[PDB]
Amino acid sequence: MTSAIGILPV
Amino acid sequence: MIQRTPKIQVYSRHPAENGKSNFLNCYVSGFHPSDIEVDLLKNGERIEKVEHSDLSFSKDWSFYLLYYTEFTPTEKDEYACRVNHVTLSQPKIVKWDRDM
Amino acid sequence: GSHSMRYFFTSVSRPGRGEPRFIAVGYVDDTQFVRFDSDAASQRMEPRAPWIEQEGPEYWDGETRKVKAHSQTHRVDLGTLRGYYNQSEAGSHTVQRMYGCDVGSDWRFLRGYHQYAYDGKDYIALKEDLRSWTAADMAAQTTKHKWEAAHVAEQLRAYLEGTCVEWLRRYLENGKETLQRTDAPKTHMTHHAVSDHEATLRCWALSFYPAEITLTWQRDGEDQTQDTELVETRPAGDGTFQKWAAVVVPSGQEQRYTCHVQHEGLPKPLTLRWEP
Repeated sequence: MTSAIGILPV
Repeated sequence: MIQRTPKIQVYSRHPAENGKSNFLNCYVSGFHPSDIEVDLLKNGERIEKVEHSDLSFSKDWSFYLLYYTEFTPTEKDEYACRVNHVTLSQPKIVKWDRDM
Repeated sequence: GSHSMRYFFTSVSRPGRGEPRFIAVGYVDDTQFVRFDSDAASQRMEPRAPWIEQEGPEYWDGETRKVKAHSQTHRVDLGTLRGYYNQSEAGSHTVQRMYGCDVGSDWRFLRGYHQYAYDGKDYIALKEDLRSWTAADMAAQTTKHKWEAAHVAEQLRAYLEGTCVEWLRRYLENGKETLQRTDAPKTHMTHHAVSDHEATLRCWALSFYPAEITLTWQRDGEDQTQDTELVETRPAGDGTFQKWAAVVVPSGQEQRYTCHVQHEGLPKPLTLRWEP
């Protein structure tokens, strides 16, 4: 499944 | 930004037999940016009922897509794939060759 | 033996034409299982395989929620990157993101990845140790610092070594019929004249899974990789793959040449030879 964490804007 | 031009292959799902049921594929890969026109042709006219895979990319960040349509090949009928991209001054047509 | 999961995300800006395009897709090994595509009607994450359709209704809601978030993040990213590179409002631009994980035959974590691109070129990526970044340039060193301060590495290492692997192992057992079995090539060889005194020998591999395959040509049991022609491996559109390798030769010499296939599914390697 995709990730709820660590997908932050650059 | 880097423009990379598409590699194109036209081919069927199974080995063609005249008057038998098959799919015709056009695989465009290796290209960037993502905005691409792809049309399958029968005797040089758009086949409307065409479908395509969901856009995805390779280790090198270049895009690839499969376009396909049900067909029944025959002796005289001539199938092609026409591609426009930002890197091609004019659309590129690639004929279907039964033996490729 | 080994296996993997990969998610792929693309956004493209449409500068005078509104909201960014966004598409995500995920694969286990070479088999696609889901998609989301901003520009389609439903606006949900959709199933793309039979073995995943069984999953509960809270699977889709969460996956949908989460992916719209990745989306609003890529959307903000497009505005920040235009800012960082001082590019005009006029032009269309692209972010891509890729992440996932691999396992061994023992099904235990092997490695993970997380890579980010702007306008088709490496921007920032996570190193093999899972603790540090490789930043492509000065704009991206600004991002590297923001992610060092928000501990993004640790946050992704915890998804990668934990959630990614567990849910891969899951999908493997649920789609075992289609994901663990490995179709060996139906191989065949063609012959065509290309003039008076030359001939093409094409070696064909069809109907195989997974994609990893190797085709080579030998002259009297000696490799010769120039005067060959090898096409990119291509999907058949029904789960399986196809590939060919050719070589142009002198007329009358066809049995000097041999084709060699290597594939996971074949136990010995195969050798082919023009006879028919």
